[PDB]
Amino acid sequence: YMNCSLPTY
Amino acid sequence: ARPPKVQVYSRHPAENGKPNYLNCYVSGFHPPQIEIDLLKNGEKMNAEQSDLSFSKDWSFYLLVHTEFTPNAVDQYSCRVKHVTLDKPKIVKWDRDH
Amino acid sequence: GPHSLSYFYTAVSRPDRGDSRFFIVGYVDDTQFVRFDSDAPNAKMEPRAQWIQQEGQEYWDRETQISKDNAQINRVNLNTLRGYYNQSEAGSHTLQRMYGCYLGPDGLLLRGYDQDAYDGADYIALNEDLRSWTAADMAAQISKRKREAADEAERMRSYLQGRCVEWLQKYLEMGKDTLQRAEPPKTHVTRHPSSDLGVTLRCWALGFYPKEISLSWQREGQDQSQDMELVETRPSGDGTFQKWAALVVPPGEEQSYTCHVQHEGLQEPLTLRWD
Repeated sequence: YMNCSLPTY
Repeated sequence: ARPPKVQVYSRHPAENGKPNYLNCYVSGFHPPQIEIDLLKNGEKMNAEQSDLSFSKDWSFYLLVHTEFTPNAVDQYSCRVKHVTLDKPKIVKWDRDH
Repeated sequence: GPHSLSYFYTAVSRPDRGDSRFFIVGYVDDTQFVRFDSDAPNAKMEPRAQWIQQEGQEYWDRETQISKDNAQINRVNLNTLRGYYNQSEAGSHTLQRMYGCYLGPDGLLLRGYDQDAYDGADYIALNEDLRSWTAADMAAQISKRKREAADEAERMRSYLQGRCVEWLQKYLEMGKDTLQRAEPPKTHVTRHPSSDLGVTLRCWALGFYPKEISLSWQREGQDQSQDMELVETRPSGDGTFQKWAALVVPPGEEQSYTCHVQHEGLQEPLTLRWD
């Protein structure tokens, strides 16, 4: 089950 | 940029005339763009390629595989082209290594 | 040791096509169970183990939506990092990320990770505490700042401490038959006189799961690690592994050498010799 929340760059 | 390491091997120890699987395992390479051909008597075979994954150290790995039946006559090899190699890498399949 | 759920993302820019390609693969221990590839027509998260096909359309629809979002943002992310490094749009660049949870004996997170990399060099890592970040360089420091600004570490921590271990336990049940049985190695020792000076002894382990294994060669209680050639552990093609260790020995002395095989799936360590 993947992570819904995206890390910013 | 790190070069591919290449292993060509059979899934079971090879008996002439007994069906088997021929594997080319390519690893430790960066960047991911690469051409991996299983060859029979120097000609490209139609072999399935695993999904592009990578190791703790970020270096990529691929498995290129197909069914084959060994016999006394037929010669197998794996040919890898990568930005990191001036000329294609060819490793010959030895049933023993 | 511990069971784990982990995802490996790879975004690569394609200057010729004026776009980018996004790959995902998902792993439980040493077993692949899903893939995604933004080049697939009508791209979806696809099953790649028997045990995951049993999930319903709502499972596949969510994983697919996250995949597609991940693919679209990671196209700009590549463009963002290009900027920070003053790089031309002529070159291909790669952005990797890996993250997962290991499962502690209690049913809670043991260790959680969330690292990324640009052209194969560490960029940012989330620290053990899951509350702070470490950045490799000037570019990564800019990215680190934005993450701090947006309290991103708490969202990763919540994921790793909740959903990640919840679904990892879920998956170890779904594929108990495969993921939690050990396959011991099938072993044999071969003999090849490869020169006049020396005979090659080769100790094979075949069809073993999981990946971790110990091959060593002995002669009168004396370990021969220094002298032996040990190949990189390689896949069998069917979800198992193989490995061999070879050492060169004097003619007449073959039966004086023993190969030692330790693996999770053996009642106790094995001891072979040739013929």
